Amino acid sequence: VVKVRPFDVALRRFKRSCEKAGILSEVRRREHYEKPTTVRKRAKAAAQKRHAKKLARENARLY
Amino acid sequence: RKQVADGVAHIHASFNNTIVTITDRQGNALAWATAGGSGFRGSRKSTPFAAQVAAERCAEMAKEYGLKNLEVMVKGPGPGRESTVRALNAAGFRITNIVDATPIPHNGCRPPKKRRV
RNA sequence: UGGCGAAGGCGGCCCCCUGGACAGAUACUGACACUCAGAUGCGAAAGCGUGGGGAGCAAACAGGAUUAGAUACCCUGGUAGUCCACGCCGUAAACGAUGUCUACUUGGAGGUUGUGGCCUUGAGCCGUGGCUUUCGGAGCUAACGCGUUAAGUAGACCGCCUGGGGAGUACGGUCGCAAGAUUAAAACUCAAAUGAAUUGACGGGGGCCCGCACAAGCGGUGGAGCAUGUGGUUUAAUUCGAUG
Repeated sequence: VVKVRPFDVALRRFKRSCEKAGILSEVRRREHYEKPTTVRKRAKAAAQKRHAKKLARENARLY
Repeated sequence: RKQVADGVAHIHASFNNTIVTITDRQGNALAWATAGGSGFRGSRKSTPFAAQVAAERCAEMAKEYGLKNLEVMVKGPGPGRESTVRALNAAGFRITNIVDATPIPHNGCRPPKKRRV
């Protein structure tokens, strides 16, 4: 929700007011049924990648 | 025609088409226009620009009722979200409020199966 | 990569009934323990019975596309099923592919849930428990890796393996309404089957780059008549070779 208080701002403010309610995110989640197993598999690989990043990104000479 | 000045634009941006239904504030329809009735078909319906035209076509049919101020209720994930709203500003209409009206179930019905395309 | 549960599993909020875990403190019992053949119970989803319910989804099925075909993938529909009650079934990559119990053996970083102290002198800091995640040391391992939550060092007990196919099949028994489960061969056949890792090649995997590779242009070929070569055919012979 954005009360137009110029329009160009208001539509950008709108576009960021709906990012933040994860609206488009949510529609794309609920377009097709994610089977619960697949949901978890994604979530593990997410966590696993996130860690395996940070770990080696603390191990982060080059030249 | 009952002349109305304050109204509501309901943008329905599917991934396929985009519909624009300009109503009074009581949600009685006055005008409607659709990307896939405003010329474009198949691929090109699902573009911002087709939806823009829908909005334009609807706008210049909403002036019969003499509308001036609209609130924009943008409902869905489609390409014709932003473009329709621009096409209402750049068609005179003062936009008061830009609501998102996308239906979000609070876990509800099992969506259709995934496309093994 | 929060929590709880033996595992399966468990997600709005409220109440009622109820199991387990954990911590602190004091008191108690006095080895009452550990493991378990057989046995018993629990056990995802699908399925089965009876009776309900049936929004959404969707085996089957129908139609539409795609295609050489398309009994598929895609689209439009759609029934059983999915949900409830009460039974049945007893199986899953039921997985950590890792039996249970016990003790011992360097560390680092986290999460979570108790407890004590300090000055809460200011959200904190320091102890002390439970559970959990990750990285690694020794050691172990074919390697990959495991690494105090061991795949290390030992002990108790149980389960199980003994080349690949045949075959988790046949027959018999048991169990089941059925589906089928469970127990479980042999003939015959092969000289392998297999694990991990290595180097390549390949991928309608990823990233990054180059060439008149494409794009941008310009002029051609393909069409005509001739020239020339090849094939084919013809010929007594149309010598032989060169063939993306």
